[PDB]
Amino acid sequence: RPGMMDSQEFS
Amino acid sequence: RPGMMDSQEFS
Amino acid sequence: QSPATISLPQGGQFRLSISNTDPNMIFIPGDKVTAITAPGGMLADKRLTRAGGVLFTSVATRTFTIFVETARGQTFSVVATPVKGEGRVYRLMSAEPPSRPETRKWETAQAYEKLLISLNRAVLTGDIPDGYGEVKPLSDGIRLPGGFSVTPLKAWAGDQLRADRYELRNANTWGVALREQDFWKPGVRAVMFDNNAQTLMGGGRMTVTVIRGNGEG
Amino acid sequence: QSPATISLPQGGQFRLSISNTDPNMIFIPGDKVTAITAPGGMLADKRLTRAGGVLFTSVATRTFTIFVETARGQTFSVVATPVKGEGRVYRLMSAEPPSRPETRKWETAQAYEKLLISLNRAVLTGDIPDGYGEVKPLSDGIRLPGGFSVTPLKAWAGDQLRADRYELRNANTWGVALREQDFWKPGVRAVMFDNNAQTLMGGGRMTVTVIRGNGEG
Amino acid sequence: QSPATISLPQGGQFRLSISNTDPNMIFIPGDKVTAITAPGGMLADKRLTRAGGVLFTSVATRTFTIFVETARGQTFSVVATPVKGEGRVYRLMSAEPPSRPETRKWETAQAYEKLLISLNRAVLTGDIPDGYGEVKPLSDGIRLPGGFSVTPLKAWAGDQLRADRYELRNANTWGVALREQDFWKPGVRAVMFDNNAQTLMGGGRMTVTVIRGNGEG
Amino acid sequence: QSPATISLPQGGQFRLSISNTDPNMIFIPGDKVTAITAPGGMLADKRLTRAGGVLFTSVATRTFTIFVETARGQTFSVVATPVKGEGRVYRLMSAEPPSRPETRKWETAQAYEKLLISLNRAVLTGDIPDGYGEVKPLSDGIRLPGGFSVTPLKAWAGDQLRADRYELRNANTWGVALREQDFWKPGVRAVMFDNNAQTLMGGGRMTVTVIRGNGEG
Amino acid sequence: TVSTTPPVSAGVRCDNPGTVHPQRSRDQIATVWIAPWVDSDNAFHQPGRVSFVVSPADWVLPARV
Amino acid sequence: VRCDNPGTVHPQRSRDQIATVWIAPWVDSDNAFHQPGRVSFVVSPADWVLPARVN
Amino acid sequence: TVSTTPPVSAGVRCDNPGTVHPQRSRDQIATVWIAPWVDSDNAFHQPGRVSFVVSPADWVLPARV
Repeated sequence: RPGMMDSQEFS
Repeated sequence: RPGMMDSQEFS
Repeated sequence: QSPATISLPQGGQFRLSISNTDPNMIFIPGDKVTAITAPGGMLADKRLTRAGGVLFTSVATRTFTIFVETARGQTFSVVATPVKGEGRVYRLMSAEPPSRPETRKWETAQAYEKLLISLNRAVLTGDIPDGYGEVKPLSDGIRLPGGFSVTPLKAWAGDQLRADRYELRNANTWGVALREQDFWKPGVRAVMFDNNAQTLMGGGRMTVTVIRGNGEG
Repeated sequence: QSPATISLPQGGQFRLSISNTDPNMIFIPGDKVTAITAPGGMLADKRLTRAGGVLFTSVATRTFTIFVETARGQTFSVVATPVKGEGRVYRLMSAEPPSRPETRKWETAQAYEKLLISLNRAVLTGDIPDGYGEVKPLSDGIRLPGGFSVTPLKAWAGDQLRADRYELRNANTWGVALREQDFWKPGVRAVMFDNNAQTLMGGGRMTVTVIRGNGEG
Repeated sequence: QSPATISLPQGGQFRLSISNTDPNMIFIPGDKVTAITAPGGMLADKRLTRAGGVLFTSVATRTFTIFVETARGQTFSVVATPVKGEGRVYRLMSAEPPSRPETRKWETAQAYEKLLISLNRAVLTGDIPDGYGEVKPLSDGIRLPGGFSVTPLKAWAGDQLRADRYELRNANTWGVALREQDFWKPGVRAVMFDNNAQTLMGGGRMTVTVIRGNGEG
Repeated sequence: QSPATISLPQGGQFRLSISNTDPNMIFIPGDKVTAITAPGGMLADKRLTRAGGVLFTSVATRTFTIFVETARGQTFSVVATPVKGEGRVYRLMSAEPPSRPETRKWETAQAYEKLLISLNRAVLTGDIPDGYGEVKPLSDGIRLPGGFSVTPLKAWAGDQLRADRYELRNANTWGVALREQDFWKPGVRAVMFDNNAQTLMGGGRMTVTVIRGNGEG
Repeated sequence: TVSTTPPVSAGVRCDNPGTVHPQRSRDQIATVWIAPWVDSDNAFHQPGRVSFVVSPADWVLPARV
Repeated sequence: VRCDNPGTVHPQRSRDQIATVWIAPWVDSDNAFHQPGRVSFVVSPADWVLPARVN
Repeated sequence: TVSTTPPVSAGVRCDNPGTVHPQRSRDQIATVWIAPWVDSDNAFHQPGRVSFVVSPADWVLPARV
């Protein structure tokens, strides 16, 4: 998975 | 995928 | 020892060191961070904290850019260079404040004090409150210092307080100084000099409003 | 650091620099980005934020063209050159005011002089009306009379009205008395001085809020 | 850097370069493209965009003709020669405008200002509005500058405003200049010189309408 | 480039040039094409547009005859010579006004002088009635008196009335005073001058709207 | 009944009060000055002079010499 | 030299535009001949012209 | 009807009572001294002088020389 991102969406 | 573009329509 | 307060503009980039072995914390006073984005596989763990706070732990050994978005549509960028050492806390702050909240006076005054104030104001305006009605001025309601002469003018009375206005006249032909405490008579609640003038000269004719107690006990 | 503002028209194309390893963001001051299109196999990942911006990551190495599209009806093309570095933030300022039929209803519902007053109080305090959005200031929008120079600061536009703030500097050694009328240019509709000033001494720094018809003339 | 605005006639042919590697965009201000036709197997992908827009990507290496049809029965032709490079945006425009929209004044004036205006107009016409009825002219309603003599003529009054007309007479035998502000009396709302003449000479007999406040408070 | 207008009667046959690789279009200014017929195996593909035109592609090499047919009742034949090149646009102008029974109802429903006024205001402003359609102007439609020359510009026809615009040029050095009546030819029904003109100086450029009976005489 | 706007003008080559190119007349403009006033939101208004048209225009056949 | 006055302007109120058509002889439905005559209409109405200057 | 606050001021280059930069007037402050008193929880209060605004401010067109 290159160029991929990681995003947590806090409630 | 020739001439295919990435068109992401966001909601 | 103290959080590193950093006021960067919206969309601002601030390069700051973070620790690669210990958790780091970023918090915005008055704002709650909603989301945090970083290159994939750089920040291993991210946790929400009481109020607006992000505790992140990164095992990476390369500089990377991390975006934080708060709950009032603010987005800030940070360039983080991991380094061996203590975890670092950062107080993110807005550059130019968007709005100014006018804080209302929370203070409330005593009921009796308000009652005296309202009546004095109404008499001064000349509007007489519903309960109040006109009657005879009291013949002697105040102490007369230094040759002053008092002539009854007007009065109104009501269920719990009564008001009298007298015109002061100065026969002294001297420079006198007014202190409302001089005009005290056993039984007075307040004295108002309609013209807020400290010194009366000869023929200084200030009118003073005194509220005593109707139904005095 | 601060975001880079470029101000392209609806026909604008700007050669900017995009990053590779860490993500990038382009946001509209006043509009919500809804779609973004690039050559197939060029953008690795894209995400839409709550504020209304777009976070994208480009892993390719060839220069490519990206189109961004907003909700009010707008389209701006940017040409990105993939370079190794940290993420970059761009502020895509409109440059030609967008169409906002919802704003026009509020604009026209009320009276006119009132509307002028409101839009001006807001510019003074900073509480910008909900419908209004930040647009590029007009480079030459008012008459400059006899020795003043101007620089632009901020601009807000709805549908039928605009709003500009112009920093005036007096080059002339002699102080010049100024009257609002001097500044009238065809198409302006109100000129108001923040610090009410009969005259402006040399080296003056006075801002003046001028509003114009949107698209008129 | 800026869209290539091209105003070609209906059924017009415009030869323009397009990019064979990057998407190109054609948009018509005020119109929404409905369909796009090209030789089969030339344009690989075609996508609608916010408002009226076509983003097309062509892998072809030969010049070809492409027809675009909008939503108001407009059809334009374009001869496209693909070339390596940046995607190109084109602003298609009509040649001679078909219709002219007369934009109504959106501006609305304050209620009080309208009330003064309507009454003045009605008095001038001589029609007297339903609420209004005739009464006695006020003996002195205006300031008389420079020897002017005023004779009461007519008046009408109503619930919230009243009107009086007086005939001015000039005994000065000098050239005078009228300014409606001279005829101000504490309590006047408006003054109208029926004949819009700046200067009255000797025996300049302009009639002026003044609306004061009936039920003045 | 602009579309080529040929103006064939209902019996007209015109030798034009058709393209091979890229598609072509023939459209009627005022009518909707409904059918198109060519020798079998000559037209590769055909499509009808929303505006009312016809897009066709011819892959053959031999010269062939095509018939196009419209909805109001019309038929025009064109002879196409297949040549390698870009697509071509042709404006098949009527040349003999079509029959429109729906238009006649609106034409006859109202009064006559009113109808003349309406059709003329429209010609002046450009808001052509819905039923009216563009037809070839009459080459010789008005009397030219003593030295004027005319050229035709535009023409609109319904069922019982026509409308023409003629550009008048004064060859004579001396300025000639003109009266509408001079222009009357048998079969005209109103002559109106756009710029109301008592006289026309030499080198004059004045257009005159003249209407005639459709098919009369 | 329809209005009849023009009284016969002062009384190739036909002397007709009718059939003369008609012109339109001039509208009448009247100016009212509003006294300075204040409003509920406590704004003080200094308008100036407002000009309005009391009478619309009417047709006229020119006098013929 | 100092003065405090709003910039006064004079109303313009441009006139109308008239176009006259001449009607050629015609016979009506009920058979009454109509000899040549004319009808006049206002192409573009009148209107206030926004000032170019305020001095 | 709307209020009309300013009586015409004492009566480039136009002498107008109107169109002059308006200033606002001054509020009126009045002081009342409260007599020392006691309350239900048996606290003795010595307030001092309380100042209140009897009249709000109003608009004014300066006199023109």
